[PDB]
Amino acid sequence: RAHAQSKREGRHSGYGKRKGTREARLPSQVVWIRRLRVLRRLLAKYRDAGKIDKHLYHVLYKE
Amino acid sequence: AQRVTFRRRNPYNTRSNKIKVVKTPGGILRAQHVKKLATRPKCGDCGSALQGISTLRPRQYATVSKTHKTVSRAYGGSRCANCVKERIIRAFLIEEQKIVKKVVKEQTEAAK
Amino acid sequence: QKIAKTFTVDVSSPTENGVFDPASYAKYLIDHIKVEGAVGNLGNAVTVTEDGTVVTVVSTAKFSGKYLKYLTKKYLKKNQLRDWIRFVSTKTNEYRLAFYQVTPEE
Amino acid sequence: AAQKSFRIKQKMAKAKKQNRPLPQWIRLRTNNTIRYNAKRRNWRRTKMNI
Amino acid sequence: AREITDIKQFLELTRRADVKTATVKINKKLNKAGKPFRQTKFKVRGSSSLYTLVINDAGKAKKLIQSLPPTLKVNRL
RNA sequence: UUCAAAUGAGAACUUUGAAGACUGAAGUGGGGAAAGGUUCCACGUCAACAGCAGUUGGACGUGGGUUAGUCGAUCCUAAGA
RNA sequence: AUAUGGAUUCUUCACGGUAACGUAACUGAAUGUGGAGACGUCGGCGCGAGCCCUGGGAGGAGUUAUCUUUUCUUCUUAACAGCUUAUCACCCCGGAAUUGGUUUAUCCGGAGAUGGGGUCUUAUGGCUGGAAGAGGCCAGCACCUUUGCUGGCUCCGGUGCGCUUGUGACGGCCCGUGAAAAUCCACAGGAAGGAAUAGUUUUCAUGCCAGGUCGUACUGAUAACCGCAGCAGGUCUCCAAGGUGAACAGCCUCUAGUUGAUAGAAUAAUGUAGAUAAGGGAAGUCGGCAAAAUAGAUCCGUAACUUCGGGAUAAGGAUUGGCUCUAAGGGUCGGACGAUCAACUUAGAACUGGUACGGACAAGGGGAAUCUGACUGUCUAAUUAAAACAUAGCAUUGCGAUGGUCAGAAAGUGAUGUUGACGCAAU
Ligand SMILES: [Mg+2]
Ligand SMILES: [Mg+2]
Ligand SMILES: [Mg+2]
Ligand SMILES: [Mg+2]
Ligand SMILES: [Mg+2]
Ligand SMILES: [Mg+2]
Ligand SMILES: [Mg+2]
Ligand SMILES: [Mg+2]
Ligand SMILES: [Mg+2]
Ligand SMILES: [Mg+2]
Ligand SMILES: [Mg+2]
Ligand SMILES: [Mg+2]
Ligand SMILES: [Mg+2]
Ligand SMILES: [Mg+2]
Ligand SMILES: [Mg+2]
Ligand SMILES: [Mg+2]
Ligand SMILES: [Mg+2]
Ligand SMILES: [Mg+2]
Ligand SMILES: [Mg+2]
Ligand SMILES: [Zn+2]
Repeated sequence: RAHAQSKREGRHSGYGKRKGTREARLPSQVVWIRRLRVLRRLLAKYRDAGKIDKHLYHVLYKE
Repeated sequence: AQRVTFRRRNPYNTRSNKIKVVKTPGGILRAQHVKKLATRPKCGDCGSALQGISTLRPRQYATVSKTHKTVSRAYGGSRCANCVKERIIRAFLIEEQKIVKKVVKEQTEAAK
Repeated sequence: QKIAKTFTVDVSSPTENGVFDPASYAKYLIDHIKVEGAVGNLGNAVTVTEDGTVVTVVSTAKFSGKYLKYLTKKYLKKNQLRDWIRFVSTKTNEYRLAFYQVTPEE
Repeated sequence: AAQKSFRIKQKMAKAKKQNRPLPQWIRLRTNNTIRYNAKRRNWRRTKMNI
Repeated sequence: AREITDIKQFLELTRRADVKTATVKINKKLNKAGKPFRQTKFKVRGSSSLYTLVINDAGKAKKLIQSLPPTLKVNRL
């Protein structure tokens, strides 16, 4: 528990402690899925609330 | 941390030997054998799953009432609503066309 | 929220056998009960009283029977009674001090 | 095997009943020449071969 | 096991021909995480299923116990 | 691997307690298939066997123990016969 | 086998809903038809269950030289039954370019999208019955009792690219498209039978009776099998905790299980197994045989050649601890933002120890060339793993069934052949 608390505070996470690759430690696909879901959730919320119209929503969805 | 065993003498991971872990009122984990899941009945014309029909293993259909195995329509059960509608339309239109063709053939025989 | 909780401890058997001091035990509880992470911060929060057979702790700020048992066992270890006297519960929030099983010498 | 056939189990039962030394009163009979069980079988010495 | 909620249905079940035994069980429970209260379960032993009627009113439960048929064999507690 | 006690004519090797270690969940754990056939368990017990020992044992002697409408076989067919 | 209740009928074999379809029921012989049984592999995504991690409280145990509101541990809920619960799919209204909806993955719509309202499968989950009376954790009774008995608590949460496993909608792949049958249900059809003071309906509920034979102990292996043995060999499969760490690796630990293998005393030479070594660095040897050196991760950078796909981790360089901080990356509710909750990734900056920072474990040496076989693959079990064999590609030959290539003693015999030149057969 003490080591986990230190890691949550940010310790023991340097290059001398990393032994797997960056992809093995955290998948870039997982990161991308999180980010794209966040973007689509925000766009849908704005369109449903009326802060943007549907044409702008479509363009921003494509982007 | 509690590990479980098969409750039958089949030791292999076959399709009929599937288990899940369940906690008993005795406070312990135990294996529980799961039957193979049932498949929804399909339409005889298009092959899609039939709406309103219960999904059971084939022997289990003998234990339920006729409500769970039919719907209140012609071909209810065996065929779906869209296919029944299409065959009704086809029957009526083809019969009308047969009457038309018979009248036309009689007129052509008379004129010829 | 801050509903007052009362814990009672019965020291009657060790007190009557004459190997225990209820006043010393109450003073130890007063000195060592922690509030919000510090000792001696019992201001209008925790009250500890004793009358020779019963020690009563009335608290409104984060006190539990587990903590009371922990402090009583610390006091028993400090007075070297940990191997002979234990902290038992009779009902909810009422406890007693009992001697361990001893066979007569004969 | 645990799931065995009745023929196998019957042969096993006969072998179990045969598994014994001599009765002591055999040795006391007149002109007795049998002094031990020469056909005794043990599970770890001679296999029954079904 | 089945649970019943209709009192007339429970009385009919108690007077059914195959029914011989009933059980009265008392539980101590809490209503909306408040004061303690007394719950009574009447369990009629049928041939195929066991029927349970749950009553949260002590007075109504006592009245139903009084209204139980006399030939029915009742096991209390 | 070690200490003490018990049993015993006899204890490095049996039993219990006290210690130090190991397998480290892809186990030295818990179940099964094939195969074995009573090896399971209790009581008694040491001639032979356990490449030392043995009071111990999968050894020797006498017994006890395997309960199904729902777990399997039984039924179906596969390559085939 | 059967009776009662329920349901249906004088409009005889039910009503409701526009519809998808619903129900406690709601006759059905021949015959035909359909469905289920019934099905590959891989990849990501969603959901569930068990496990993992964690908070409050009520109990028990341990530590207490000093400290720690402390460390560990119990707080559980089966089959079955009722109500309810869904991705997909479908129905009604409506009529779309300023094309919109939408998945991590780009598909869908005048053959009717978006939108609103509905219908269904019940994997699965929730509540209740089962069921607290069980089980678990504690406390208190008399005793030689091989005998009995009393009290309490068993509650409320949180979290995730977690592990295992089940499942759903999908996507990729094939000159490979990845069982049968017993069995069950339904539909189409209507031979027929059935009511007025009386009928019908045992696919609705309840009630009654019955279920034979054989197997069932145990081991499943460094001692229960095979190997002439209680033989370091061989022998199919299920479950599976915590830390470090990319990880079922190595190392340490909890549950469980062992502590077995002839022992005691000394420490000569020579061995078997494992290490270190000044200066030189292959001078050794047929031969760098063997050892040593390298090694994780991050960043900079990487040639000839080439079938343009590779070569490649080419080569060659820099870094890695601890501590104290900073910045960025979200969810749920409300009308420029506010309240609340939570996880592990990355980057940067000070300080600090150092002879060492992938501190044990773990873990490529690299390069310039020649011959040779395209590659992946296969064989001399028990001396040869290769340049040998196979392979895809290429080429030749025979055959149109009264046939080609083969088989059988024969036969009203057989393989290719459930075949037909984009085929089979011989090379
Ligand atoms: Mg990873
Ligand atoms: Mg990618
Ligand atoms: Mg080891
Ligand atoms: Mg270890
Ligand atoms: Mg010997
Ligand atoms: Mg034994
Ligand atoms: Mg014996
Ligand atoms: Mg058994
Ligand atoms: Mg076993
Ligand atoms: Mg053998
Ligand atoms: Mg042999
Ligand atoms: Mg040197
Ligand atoms: Mg030289
Ligand atoms: Mg030389
Ligand atoms: Mg190269
Ligand atoms: Mg080759
Ligand atoms: Mg060889
Ligand atoms: Mg070789
Ligand atoms: Mg070749
Ligand atoms: Zn259809």
